[PDB]
Amino acid sequence: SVGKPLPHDSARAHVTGQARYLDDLPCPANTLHLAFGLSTEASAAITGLDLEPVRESPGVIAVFTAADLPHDNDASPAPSPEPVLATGEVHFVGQPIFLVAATSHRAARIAARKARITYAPRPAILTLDQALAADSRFEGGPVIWARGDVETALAGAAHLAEGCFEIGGQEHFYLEGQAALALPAEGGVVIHCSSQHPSEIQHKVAHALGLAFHDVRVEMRRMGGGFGGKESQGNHLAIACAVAARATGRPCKMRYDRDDDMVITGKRHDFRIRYRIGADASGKLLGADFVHLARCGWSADLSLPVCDRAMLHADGSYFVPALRIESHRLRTNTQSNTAFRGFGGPQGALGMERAIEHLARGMGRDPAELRALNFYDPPEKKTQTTHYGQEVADCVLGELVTRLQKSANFTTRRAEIAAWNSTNRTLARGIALSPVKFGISFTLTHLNQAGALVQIYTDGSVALNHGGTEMGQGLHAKMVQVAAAVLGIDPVQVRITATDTSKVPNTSATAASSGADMNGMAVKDACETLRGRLAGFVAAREGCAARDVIFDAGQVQASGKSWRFAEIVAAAYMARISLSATGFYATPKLSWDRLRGQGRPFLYFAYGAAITEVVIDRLTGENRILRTDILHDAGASLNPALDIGQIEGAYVQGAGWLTTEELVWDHCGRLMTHAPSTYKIPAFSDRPRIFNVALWDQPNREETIFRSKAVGEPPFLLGISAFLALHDACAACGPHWPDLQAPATPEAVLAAVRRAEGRA
Amino acid sequence: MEIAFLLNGETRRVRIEDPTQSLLEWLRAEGLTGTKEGCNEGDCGACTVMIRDAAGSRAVNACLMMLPQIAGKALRTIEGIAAPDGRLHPVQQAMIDHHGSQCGFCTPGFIVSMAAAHDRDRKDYDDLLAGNLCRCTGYAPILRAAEAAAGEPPADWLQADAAFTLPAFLPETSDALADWYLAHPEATLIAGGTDVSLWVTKALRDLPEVAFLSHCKDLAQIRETPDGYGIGAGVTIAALRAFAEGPHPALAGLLRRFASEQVRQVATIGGNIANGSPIGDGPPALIAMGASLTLRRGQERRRMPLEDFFLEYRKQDRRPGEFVESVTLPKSAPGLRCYKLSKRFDQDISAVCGCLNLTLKGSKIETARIAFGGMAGVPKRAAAFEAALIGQDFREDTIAAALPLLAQDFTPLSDMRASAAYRMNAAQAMALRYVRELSGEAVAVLEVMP
Ligand SMILES: Cc1cc2nc3c(=O)[nH]c(=O)nc-3n(C[C@H](O)[C@H](O)[C@H](O)COP(=O)(O)OP(=O)(O)OC[C@H]3O[C@@H](n4cnc5c(N)ncnc54)[C@H](O)[C@@H]3O)c2cc1C
Ligand code: XAX
Ligand SMILES: Nc1nc2ncc(CO)nc2c(=O)[nH]1
Ligand code: FES
Ligand code: FES
Ligand SMILES: [Ba+2]
Repeated sequence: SVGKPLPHDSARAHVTGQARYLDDLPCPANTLHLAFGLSTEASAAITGLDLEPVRESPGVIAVFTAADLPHDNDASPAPSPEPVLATGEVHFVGQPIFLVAATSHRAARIAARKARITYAPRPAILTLDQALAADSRFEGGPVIWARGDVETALAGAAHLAEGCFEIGGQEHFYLEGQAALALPAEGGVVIHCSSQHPSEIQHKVAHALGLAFHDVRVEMRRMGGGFGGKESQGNHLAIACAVAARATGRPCKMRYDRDDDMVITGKRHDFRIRYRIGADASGKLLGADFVHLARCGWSADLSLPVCDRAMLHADGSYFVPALRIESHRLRTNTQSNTAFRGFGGPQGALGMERAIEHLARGMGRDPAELRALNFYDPPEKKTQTTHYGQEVADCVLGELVTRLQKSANFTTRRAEIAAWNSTNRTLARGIALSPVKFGISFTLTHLNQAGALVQIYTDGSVALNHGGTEMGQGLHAKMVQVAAAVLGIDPVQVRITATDTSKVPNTSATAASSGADMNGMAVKDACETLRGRLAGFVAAREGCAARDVIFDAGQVQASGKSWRFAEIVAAAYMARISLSATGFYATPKLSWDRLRGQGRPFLYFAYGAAITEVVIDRLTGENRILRTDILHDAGASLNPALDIGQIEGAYVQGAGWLTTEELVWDHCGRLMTHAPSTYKIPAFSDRPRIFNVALWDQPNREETIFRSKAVGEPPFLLGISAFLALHDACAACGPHWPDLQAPATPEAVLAAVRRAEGRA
Repeated sequence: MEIAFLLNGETRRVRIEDPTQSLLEWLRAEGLTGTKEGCNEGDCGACTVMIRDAAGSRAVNACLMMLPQIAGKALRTIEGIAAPDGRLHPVQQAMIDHHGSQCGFCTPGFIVSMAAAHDRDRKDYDDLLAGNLCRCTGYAPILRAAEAAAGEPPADWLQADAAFTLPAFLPETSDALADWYLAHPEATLIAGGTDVSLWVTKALRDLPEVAFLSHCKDLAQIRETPDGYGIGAGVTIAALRAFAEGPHPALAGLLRRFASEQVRQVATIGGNIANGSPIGDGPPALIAMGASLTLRRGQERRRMPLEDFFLEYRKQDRRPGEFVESVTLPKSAPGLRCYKLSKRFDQDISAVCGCLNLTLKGSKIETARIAFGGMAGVPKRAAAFEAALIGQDFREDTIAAALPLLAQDFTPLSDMRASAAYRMNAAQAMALRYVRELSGEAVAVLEVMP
């Protein structure tokens, strides 16, 4: 079934409204509903906390302080602690101070605001320069990696381009907001939650309640989007729920209101990137020098691995003989920033993409040509390496870009825009091509593992269970396809079951695009064990070799005879042969030293390129994407349809990050964009008016599940071409360097227009 | 106080004890779980439900809609889109075919929106589905679905609802309301409810003394006076845009980018004016085109130019027991233009809202009507800029020379939407834009062809 454009596993269930999400699940009449009481100060000590009006508030059953927590008070995915409920002090506006358990969701939210909290405020560390000035940082200093000698290279460069620019953060805005449900079940709890990492939920809830892991069971069927925002931000709700469930003796449900959701939870790390890039007379890069100033928020969360990936992708798509990054992960009195599709990857790549664009413009050569000249060498005495010393031997970018530019009509259109531009003076068009080289795997090596559990029942039908979680990426559909492919049966016979920590234990987060990658392998392993058992049985019964038994199209074939799959299974049941097997996979070849920035963190890279065209109003800065063309390498795709969808969506999300989505804090650290009426994700008409997506179809060099490539995160970086095109439109407005900042809002575009125009 | 309505083809009677409870709340409390809460604020359309009555059928946001408003109507939710026998809607099938769902959470809202579009045979999918936010698909597959489904005949089971029907005050006539509101001045008048429902859902307020105006036919009329058009306060934004198509294509152009389709179906012009918002988009348009407002207090009836109704920030020219009854727009307004600026085009709140309307004595400027939204605490005209413009030639350089005077007319704010600098710049940018668009120059970025 692998390679067929089959539909999503719950496609009909979605379309009918029958697909259950957490808040949809029916539960006991006595289920209590939870809401957090949030901090209004950015950095203060709590001098007084009067929760009397909160208890008096109607429908409220229980009110909780940090002091009311049995055992642990930690929800951090870091080794360092991050309290669920505030402990004597607050570190950002929106930090949960207390927990309300009321008879209705409304009643709890009403009660949450009724508190009387007195604060002794301290100076807050809100901006990057402040954090840098006050030494408010994580890891106790900046991580620095150097390959070669940049300082010496840039000193004797024929062409140099220095600069700096801001890249704003990003709110996930998954439609189904954060949600959890605890059910006390005889000494232990059952958790249902909208989470990407049910194993960590288990880990956290267990410590929270002071129970052994085998007493906490987490089930998770589907998310309404995750995008990395549900990799750890789920912990707070599940802890609150299990804690309140333990104390009240009845089931507890918590879901953030949209406005609570944005105020409380983390976002994409907003970066400042200062760069110094240089090349020789021929145009080959001599050296690139980067400094990353990353906003982490009040707590560690997943900042450490994020900024590591920003550094890992600081080469972008190009070979640089001398390259250095200086990565400051800065602590601020704001939301604890977290994982987000790309995981720092887009931030580091964009730094390289802005610098190489700057260098291109600085010496006056077509950026496309300069980028082409500087890609990693194609496969086929020494292979080029990344700045972290990993060999790049699967680089298709050269050829891929050449294919894309033919089909997108690049050279003709670019000349057609030039002429059109000199016809207008109010409007300007721009076009740009951006490449993507994205490393696949967790940079934290030991997390590169997955497990599965497969049951064949006596009627022939199969029950499939794996470690990965469905957040919309068509993961379950891919695993069903893999399973049905390996067993040699119709995918109808395979039924997916909800993600369960009691079924597949010690799972990693469904992240790093490795979801389908590792679970694909894990499922294949469980099925091959089962296929082997059945083949061995038939071979014995029919007198021959197990490898001569063919499993195909719901038919089994051995010794010139043929049965249906059900016939063989039933017979194997009668024969007393186990129709249940676990599967398990760990990604090989991975080994790297984080501290020295050396080794092989990734198994393989994913490639792709996008050509975006845009229009800008030179008076106001208003703009829209007119046409997009993408050629993305999905390897030997597990599902062409599902993969195109991922690319389509990740592009729009990548472009939206760099265009209309903008986070704004006031002078006190209060998030001003905390609703869909102030935070503007791409709307229906925001889509490319011409949207062309085509898969580069070539098997993966590395031995991955049916030689496919992780297509989850890599295409998000294709959104860079939209920001580059927007800059190209501005460059068409005058002789000066536009200096477009991210996001490129109508305001930010107009600023870049008037800089190229040279208007003060 | 009991109301009846057709819920997915089956009749239903309900005792209303809490007048303020939203339709989304009720549906989910009933177990009709297919209607999702996405934000509870109007912006995402995840709760889109389809209502029908004598006026036709439309997709609305369930979360803004309070129960007493669906009284007498036929309501259709996602779990009612498919046929009684089980057959899927042409819309539903096409979405499965063309991979229109990924995580599936926004799918119910879309299906409902598309089905209603399919029922009314409407094909302007961009403006129709603007109200439905999606985070997964990139929208492209949903367009393919909508177009593929468009070729199919309408769902007859959905059309069978048109046979139907043929604590809180609900007036029948305008006189009835004028009676009651005079006796209860402190009352919360709910028309469309697209502002008022955010006080309960977001601001967690409680509203006593409530009356619903969306059941008054005579208040929601577009009539032709021998000097213009009498547009009642009850007329919905969608209907106002529908009518303006002809006489005022400028207003219809602006109202397209007013909220979303689901809000425009219920949100009214009287409520937009009576909200008295500086970032309101109704007032600046009507003030630029020289429209008058009509206020009513029982049998009393005041009339004035619309700009005078707005006194100060959050302060209007409204008496105790006085309500907005109607507005009057002149038959023609050819020099009118409407410039809405915001981070995103569709479903957004204006940073600056420029509305310019000049008349010419052949090359020279007769009258200057230039009004702004989001530039002050109140929607007002550019007094000093207008005065300096009268008598001048209609050319770029003259208008460019008067631009500094706008910095005397307003002192704009800085917030998450725009800086004061940019707001000021945009107001000046819109004036140059007005001269250029009138001289046949290409100016609008939305009109550009890919
Ligand atoms: C998602 C969303 C998008 C929006 N986008 C825009 C936009 O783009 N542009 C814009 O201008 N607005 C926008 N709004 C807000 C806008 O003010 C309302 O949507 C609408 O225009 C008001 O009409 P209504 O009937 O819903 O008012 P209601 O909510 O019914 O009432 C609003 C106020 O007016 C009073 N009122 C209502 N009717 C009368 C009357 N007849 N006489 C006296 N007082 C009355 C009410 O008591 C209340 O105080 C948006 C709102 C939402 C939820
Ligand atoms: N529809 C949909 N598609 C999605 C997402 C989603 O939420 N909804 N999220 C991602 C992310 S974000 Mo990350 O490391 O956590 S930062 S991993 C990841 C992802 C997960 O699926 P695998 O590729 O691992 O199987 O695909 C993407 N595609
Ligand atoms: N996408 C992505 N997610 C991760 N999550 C957790 C961790 C843990 O360190 N690493 C990663 C990572 O390397 N990539
Ligand atoms: S919940 Fe988002 S619009 Fe109704
Ligand atoms: S499909 Fe996931 S949000 Fe629209
Ligand atoms: Ba978030």
